[PDB]
Amino acid sequence: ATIGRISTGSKSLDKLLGGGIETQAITEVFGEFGSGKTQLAHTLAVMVQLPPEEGGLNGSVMWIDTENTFRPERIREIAQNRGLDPDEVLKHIAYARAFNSNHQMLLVQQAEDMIKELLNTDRPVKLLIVDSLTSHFRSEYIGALAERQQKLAKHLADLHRLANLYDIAVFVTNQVQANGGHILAHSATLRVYLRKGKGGKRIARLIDGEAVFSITEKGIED
Ligand SMILES: Oc1cc2ccccc2cc1O
Repeated sequence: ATIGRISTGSKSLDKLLGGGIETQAITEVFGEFGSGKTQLAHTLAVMVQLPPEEGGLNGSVMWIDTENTFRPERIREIAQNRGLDPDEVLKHIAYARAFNSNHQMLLVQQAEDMIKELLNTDRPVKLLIVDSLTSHFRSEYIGALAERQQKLAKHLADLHRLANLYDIAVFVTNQVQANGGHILAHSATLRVYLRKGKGGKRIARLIDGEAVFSITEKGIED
């Protein structure tokens, strides 16, 4: 398949990304608590449902939530301010809460079944969100870094396999602050560092210029 791109909602961030986040790729956004990673996830879950002329892929979404941070009412707001019907947008987001890191890993295998079911339809899965990818692994494997890295490596390999095999954009969030961070090392296809700037602006930079955007009723925008 050709590489599809999903607009983030911000022209600035899209330019930094070469058009948007890519299918057949894992995009990892990392930054401190409150930097806007989950807002970007919510915005992408709407944008992907637009037609390509508007920066989407007419796609369905699957969302694995590890921190109870998915907000359907926020999806509704972004959808209504992106000219989409909010009910239709929510009907095309499959949502699961991961109870722990092992359940999170099983959910990726379960996601493959729905991906296959929708593959030949007019609304194939085009976006798989894992928010937060690392939170359960970090809490469960305190003092056991080597084992944590083994499990994360398999989890990321599973996500890679889905991105490439089914032409999906995988978007994962990772909280990194004071003294923290192996990030995801070199595993993601693309690492985006997100941070707060003056006056509530958000700033993004590729790791391995800078885009600037705001959180608004449209999700994010310039
Ligand atoms: O109904 C489902 C929703 C999911 C969401 C995320 C990952 C896997 C899922 C599997 C489902 O059957």
